Amino acid sequence: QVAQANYSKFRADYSASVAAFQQRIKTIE
Amino acid sequence: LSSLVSFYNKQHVEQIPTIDFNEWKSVISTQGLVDKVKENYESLIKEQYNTDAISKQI
Amino acid sequence: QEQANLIGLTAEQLKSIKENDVRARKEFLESQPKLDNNLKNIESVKKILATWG
Amino acid sequence: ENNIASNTYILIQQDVANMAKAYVHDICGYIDVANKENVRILSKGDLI
Repeated sequence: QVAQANYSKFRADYSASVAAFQQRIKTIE
Repeated sequence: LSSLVSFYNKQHVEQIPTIDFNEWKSVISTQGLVDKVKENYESLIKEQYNTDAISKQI
Repeated sequence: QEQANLIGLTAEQLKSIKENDVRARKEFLESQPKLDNNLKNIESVKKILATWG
Repeated sequence: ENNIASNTYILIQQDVANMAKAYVHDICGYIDVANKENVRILSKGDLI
């Protein structure tokens, strides 16, 4: 069951990092 | 640099075993012990890493 | 009565079990990583290892 | 022009010393992050 929690948390960090793309929009502004 | 990467990227696979408290509860155990271990064991299993907070600071 | 008569866990007998749990914790937390010894001399890394806990 | 020790502005990269050095000084700093988390989770309660 811990593996299920592992995969879920694993994808969370990915989405949180890709959010850095939003920071790029800050520079353009 | 390579060591830290291998250190962080080391994979852990040991087939975490499942605990059947009912089996131990039935065969033999000290009254209140098998149940006390289960309730305390389950409490810590709920705790998990907070990947979100770390994802932001880095 | 058989609950206690059959298994008469003494204070010291259960005490030894509790010490193993504590010993397992201290070993798990205090366990520091084993990387290149003579290369991890940075002020930051050594500071972390000292406060590893 | 203020915070880089170089004898010229004609920067020529022929080795990755300055690059890897700044990575080990950066990725290492974030060590103990998981062990620190284990302290909180494990110091929460005693299994016994």
